Amino acid sequence: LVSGFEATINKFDKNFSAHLLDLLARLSIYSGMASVISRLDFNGFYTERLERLSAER
Amino acid sequence: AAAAAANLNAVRETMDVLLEISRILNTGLDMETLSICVRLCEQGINPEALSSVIKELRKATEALK
Amino acid sequence: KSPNVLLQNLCCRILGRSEADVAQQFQYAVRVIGSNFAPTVERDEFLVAEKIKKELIRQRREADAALFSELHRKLHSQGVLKNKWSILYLLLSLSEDPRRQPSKVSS
Repeated sequence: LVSGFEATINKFDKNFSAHLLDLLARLSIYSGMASVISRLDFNGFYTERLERLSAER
Repeated sequence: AAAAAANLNAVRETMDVLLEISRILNTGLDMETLSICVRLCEQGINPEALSSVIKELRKATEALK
Repeated sequence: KSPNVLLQNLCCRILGRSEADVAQQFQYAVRVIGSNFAPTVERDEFLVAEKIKKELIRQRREADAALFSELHRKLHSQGVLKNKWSILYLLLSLSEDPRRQPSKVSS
C-alpha cells in the first residue's frame, strides 16, 4: 500500500519539518552558538525558508 | 474663559514644540494634521496602528490626483 | 473626544477630498485602528528619547542633538498630554534619514 508507505511518510515529514523549523527558530530568536545551523546546511540549502510573515500591529 | 485661554496658550506652545521635532525628523505632515494626532493620543492610542494608516492614505491619494 | 469621529476628522486633513464622496479608504483606516487600539508594549518615553538623540548623533549633527535635549523637556513642562511617550513614538515612526539638509526654525 501507498496508504501504508507514502501517506505515512508524508505525515511524518510534515510533523518533522514543522519540529525542525521550530527548533531552528527557537535558537534564532536570541542572537559560536549559530554554528549548529551553519554546519547542518553547509551548502546553504534550505538555509532559511521562513521569511517571517507579518502581523497586524 | 481666561483659564481656558491659558490652556489654549498651553497647547499652541506644545503643538509648536512638536512641529520643530516634526521638521528635524522630516515628517510629511504639517501643523493641522499634527493637531489631530495629539487629541487621539490624549485618549490613548496605538501609534503602531496610526503610522500604517498615514503611510497608506498619503500613498493612495495620488491616484485621485 | 470620541475616537470614531476623530479619525474622520483626520481623513479630511490627509485627503483633500470630501468624506461624503469617498468612504472606502476610511473603512481600511477603521479596520486597523479598531482591531488593535492599544499598543502591544508599556510606556517608556526614556527609551524612545535616547534613540532620537542616537539618531542625530550618528549623523554628526551634534548641535541639533543638544537643541533636541531642550525640546524634550518642554513636553514634560506643559503636561497637557497624558502619554508623552506615544506622541514621540508616533514621530519616530514617521521619520526618514535624509543624509542632507540641516536648518533651524526654533524660537
